[PDB]
Amino acid sequence: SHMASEITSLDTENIDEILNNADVALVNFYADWCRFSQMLHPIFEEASDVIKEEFPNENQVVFARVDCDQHSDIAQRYRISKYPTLKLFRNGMMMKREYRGQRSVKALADYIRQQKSDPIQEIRDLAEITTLDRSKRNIIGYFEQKDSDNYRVFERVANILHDDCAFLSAFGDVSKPERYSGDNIIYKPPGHSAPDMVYLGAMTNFDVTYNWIQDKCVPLVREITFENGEELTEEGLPFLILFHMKEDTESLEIFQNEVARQLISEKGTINFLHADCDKFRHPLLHIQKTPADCPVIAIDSFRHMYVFGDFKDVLIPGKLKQFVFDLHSGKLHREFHHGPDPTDTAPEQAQDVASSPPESSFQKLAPSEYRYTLLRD
Ligand SMILES: [Cl-]
Repeated sequence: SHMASEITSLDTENIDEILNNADVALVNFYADWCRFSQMLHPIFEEASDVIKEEFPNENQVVFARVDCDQHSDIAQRYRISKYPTLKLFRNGMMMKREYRGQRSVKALADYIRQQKSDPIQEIRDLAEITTLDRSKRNIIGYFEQKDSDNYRVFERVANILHDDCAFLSAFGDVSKPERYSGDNIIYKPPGHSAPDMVYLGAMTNFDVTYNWIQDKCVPLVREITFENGEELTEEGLPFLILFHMKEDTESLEIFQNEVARQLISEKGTINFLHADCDKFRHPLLHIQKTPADCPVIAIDSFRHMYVFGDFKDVLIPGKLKQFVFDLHSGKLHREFHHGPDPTDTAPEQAQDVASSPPESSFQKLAPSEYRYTLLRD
């Protein structure tokens, strides 16, 4: 059973050339027998027509498809774990974020439109840097001229990483006070206690400039939102989460510092995250917490949820590390059923609870069997 399409089907021979030449490429990884791929097929067909009218130039937007049953080598090459999967490429480079939005013609076309727009904000006067929103990260390029090899590298990097960080540009007499060294790039971390970080590589070198900028864009503890929730679950690690009100920035700072202090050993075993408690009231209900109880630290193993004792305890050395260790050892699961493990210097005896710890809430944000063919479980 195959459904006809006018979109280019990739195989082992043509894939590298087609992906490398396309400034932007949207690639549908599908299987004939996936009912969700089947429903997406006509929508993907019409979206490519809408986009090719808006973007008809030689290589500016290219829709393509991969039959993952016939080309299992290609599917594994791009770590396809579900159908349908919509990957975005840029000059052959696979973007971290997949399209996970609504499956409609308008939504797909809008995504391309948004991706093709200019993400860099041009500053008009250097006093805008003083008024800069320091809740976010910011990367600022000071250039002599927009028509330069230096800017074209910056432009390319910004196109890749705009969803991760705000990119700002300054030109001419506006930027000349900051260009005694020539063109330069500056990273401004969140908060007013962190000093600037300057890029000392060659701004004509894409690989090096991208690598330095990308390194600044990825926080140690990422914020989980509805937008990135699926992607975060696909990293296959349990969640260690700080639930906090958006305004209370000191709990986050405290949390990030202790993760950096104690949990570097746990880099590839548990995912460090923080979450706006008012947007995540329903997950908090799984553990019977409300924004009133925040800051709240919890683990979600994608089978159960466990609560950290008290946020203050994160100051006590070793406690946070121990909380992670107790997950992997099954101690957290045991202490729910039987109370805290007695020791000789600290036990009255708690009631036994035969029923299970709270169910996972972030499993609900993982790629769903109700809209994908899932390959992993
Ligand atoms: Cl567990």
